[PDB]
Amino acid sequence: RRMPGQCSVLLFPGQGSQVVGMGRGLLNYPRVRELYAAARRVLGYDLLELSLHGPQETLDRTVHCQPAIFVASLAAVEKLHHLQPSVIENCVAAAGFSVGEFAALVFAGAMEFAEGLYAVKIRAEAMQEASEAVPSGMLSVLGQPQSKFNFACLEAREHCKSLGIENPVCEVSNYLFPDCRVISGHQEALRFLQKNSSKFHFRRTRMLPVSGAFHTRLMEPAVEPLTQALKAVDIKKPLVSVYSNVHAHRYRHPGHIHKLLAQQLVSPVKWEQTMHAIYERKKGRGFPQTFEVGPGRQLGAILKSCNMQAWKSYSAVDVLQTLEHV
Amino acid sequence: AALVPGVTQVDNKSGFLQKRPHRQHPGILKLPHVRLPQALANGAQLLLLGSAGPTMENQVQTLTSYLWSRHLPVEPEELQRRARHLEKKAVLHALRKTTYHWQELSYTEGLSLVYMAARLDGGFAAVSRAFHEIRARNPAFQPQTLMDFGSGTGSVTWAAHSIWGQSLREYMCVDRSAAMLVLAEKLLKGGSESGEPYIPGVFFRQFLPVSPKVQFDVVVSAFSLSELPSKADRTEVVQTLWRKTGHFLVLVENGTKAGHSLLMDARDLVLKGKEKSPLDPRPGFVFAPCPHELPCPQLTNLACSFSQAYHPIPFSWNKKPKEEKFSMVILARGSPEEAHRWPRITQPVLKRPRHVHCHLCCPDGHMQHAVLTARRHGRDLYRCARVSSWGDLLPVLT
RNA sequence: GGACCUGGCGGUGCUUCAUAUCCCUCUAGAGGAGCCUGUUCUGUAAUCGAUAAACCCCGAUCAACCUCACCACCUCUUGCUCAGCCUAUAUACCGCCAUCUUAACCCUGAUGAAGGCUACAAAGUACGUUAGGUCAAGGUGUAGCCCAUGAGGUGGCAAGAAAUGGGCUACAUUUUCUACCCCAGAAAAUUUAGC
Ligand SMILES: C[S@@+](CC[C@H](N)C(=O)[O-])C[C@H]1O[C@@H](n2cnc3c(N)ncnc32)[C@H](O)[C@@H]1O
Ligand code: SF4
Ligand SMILES: [Mg+2]
Ligand SMILES: [Mg+2]
Ligand SMILES: [Mg+2]
Ligand SMILES: [Mg+2]
Repeated sequence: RRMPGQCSVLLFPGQGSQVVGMGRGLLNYPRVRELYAAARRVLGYDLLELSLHGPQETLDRTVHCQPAIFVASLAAVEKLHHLQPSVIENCVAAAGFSVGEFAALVFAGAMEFAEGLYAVKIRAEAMQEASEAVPSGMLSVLGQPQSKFNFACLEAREHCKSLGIENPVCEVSNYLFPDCRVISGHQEALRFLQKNSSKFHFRRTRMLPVSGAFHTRLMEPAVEPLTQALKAVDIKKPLVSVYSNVHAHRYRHPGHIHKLLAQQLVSPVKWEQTMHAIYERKKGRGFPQTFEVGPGRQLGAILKSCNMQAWKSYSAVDVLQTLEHV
Repeated sequence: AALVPGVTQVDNKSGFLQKRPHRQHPGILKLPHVRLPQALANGAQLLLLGSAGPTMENQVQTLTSYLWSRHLPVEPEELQRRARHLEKKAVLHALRKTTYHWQELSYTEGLSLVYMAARLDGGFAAVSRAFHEIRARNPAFQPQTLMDFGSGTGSVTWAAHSIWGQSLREYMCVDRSAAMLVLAEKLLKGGSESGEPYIPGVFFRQFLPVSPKVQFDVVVSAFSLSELPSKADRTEVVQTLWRKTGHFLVLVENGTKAGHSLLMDARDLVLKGKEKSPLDPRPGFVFAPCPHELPCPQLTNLACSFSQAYHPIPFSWNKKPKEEKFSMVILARGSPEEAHRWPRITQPVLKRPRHVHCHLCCPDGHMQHAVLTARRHGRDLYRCARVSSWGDLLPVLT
């Protein structure tokens, strides 16, 4: 029983945080080079060069971004351990967004680097194939108090019914923070939302640069491959409280991670509920430290929108540059 | 004793146990939380928009408690006996003490508003439960004429509408208070002095018609006989109401000793026919809640009441759902439908691990405290008792 | 039948003002998002029921394979110990809370019913009650089952949908962080009170 403020929560980013230059500022740190060597051995291509210097078009592909994010998140964990051992020692929770869970579990001693990376890879090619099967996409929508999401998805669906298509898909995919959501499904429905945001009372609209509609039933073909990749893996009990995305609660027993990690592939990401479960408390109680181990600072902005008081004690691990040459 | 362990078994008529689960057994008469019709609640709140401040909350609480704890007016003879005892043991002062001061409530405009705000929803819930009794057990009944003695705010009329509106064509409402009649008219007209009635056929009278020639399908008296100043007045009113009863006479009072005593006097009066040659010769029996016409086994020391949960009209003081505790007796013309009459659960059923406590008023005229268990009574009867509740019937035979 | 007196309308309106309580008018905040509860409907053979009795100890938490409760099958039992069970009852009492009820004298009219004021003054003066709650910071009894209301085992059970009632979190530019404790640098509809 230690007062919160000397504890730490590690947040692992997901797809969309890729950038040219990940790894620089992490390479010289202890033990990172053999992680990237193992990445070469498992993947079959040199992740290191692609992450350091790439066209960004090769890096934006689904097959390449996810392993890059996974390995970069783990390397950032190593950097944080080197700078601040007490933070890693006093860790209470862990949570990843979409692929960061595979990193988070690996950080929690539930999976090993090789098997986890293999699972992430198979997931990536499977999702790419599912996206290639049918046109689809993801649309970030920021609503106002008068905005109705299930309603808007409904008219987006009768639009595609009028056009003519089997069971058109348009459903809220990512719960990020109050009144901000990510919708997923066929591109025609998302065009409909973009064009008549006015009657849908949407303040802002932005198409995400992604291959397909993730976290919907359109990714059903990708569930069975990934499941196989996970059968061989022997998942242990997480050492820290690793929070899930399907239902936004802690992983309790090793016997349910196997199927929750597959349900995530075709279920919405419950990020807002995860932040509430990790940070919600009475006014006046102190919050734990928060460290974003991985590329980007998106989870920082999401935490600022969700819980400002928790965000006051937030910091990010720099994966693009380092102050002191170790 | 209507439950002999190992001898009594569930009553399976219409192919019960095979064709329908246990939660829906025919003695299930529980009524879900009663919510008033939206028109009635809107009218009440509109009529109380004038003055519903902190004073009104106190006035409503005071009136409710006063009515709940009001005793029957003490008859001359009881005072005489008490006076003799005190004299044998100044006497007038000792009688001022240890005797209840019964006073007439003069329902003027202000007290009518307070009574409406304090009792409309409770009376509606109680009368709805009493009417659900008849509806559930005789679903082929389609009344066309209803009279309601002591129609205060029209809660009886509204409940009768909500149940039998597709057949009822005449609602006679008798109330000596002009203010109460005016308030009932306003409530029926959506809380406005000018409007169109929500229920058609409502007649308002200030005097009780006394004539056996005119006879109503349902005669009702809810929380009314306790306002009468004497037992002679109660007796004559009950005699008139029975004479004008066509099918059903429904008497409802508070769930106290006083209310139960009043209703048992009325039940005995109706069951023991005195009139030598009445115009309507049909005999009367107790439709509910009693499974017998023998004297109440519970009138000696306790009372008998039933609870109906309901949602109160929204106010500054009504937040949570409430319970209405009421005593009822329904007297029906003719004879009992069959001889397979069932015990009545007159007290909350207590569920405990692998046994159920139920207090039953049996057809033989006695109370039985039964602790039903699977091993002793049979799995089916245990399940029926487990799903049963206060005020329901237990389907048991031999 | 005649005369007179008190009445009764807790009645009805209309006039003016004292017209304080109560009203409005007025002033300042409170709807979205995510979770948890209340009611309904639908559905199951069954309880999305509880932890002086689990787990998690950053806070809190869901269902946990704790255990109890429920449903479908079974097994014991003279056994733990002349065994065992929060099973009931304050609708047994007592405690505690709450509901309600709780004159005399002197004059006038013929010593009739009856009436009695004038200030520059003309008879006026002196405890019970309750089918109430509480068996958690407290007691004294009474009853139940005792081949089962006791003890075990094998499977299940882990609900779904809304409209509305309520509660907890974060919600920023008059803001946030640091230094200071006030002359700096960076970041980016009802409702609640009023006095
Ligand atoms: C107070 S209400 C009781 C509730 C009412 N029965 C209801 O259902 O809402 C009873 C009414 O009966 C009326 N009442 C009392 N004695 C009466 C009598 N002798 N004849 C006619 N009405 C009477 C009174 O005016 C009184 O308002
Ligand atoms: S105890 Fe029985 S006989 Fe007496 S009033 Fe109640 S149901 Fe009727
Ligand atoms: Mg037990
Ligand atoms: Mg108990
Ligand atoms: Mg009691
Ligand atoms: Mg359960």
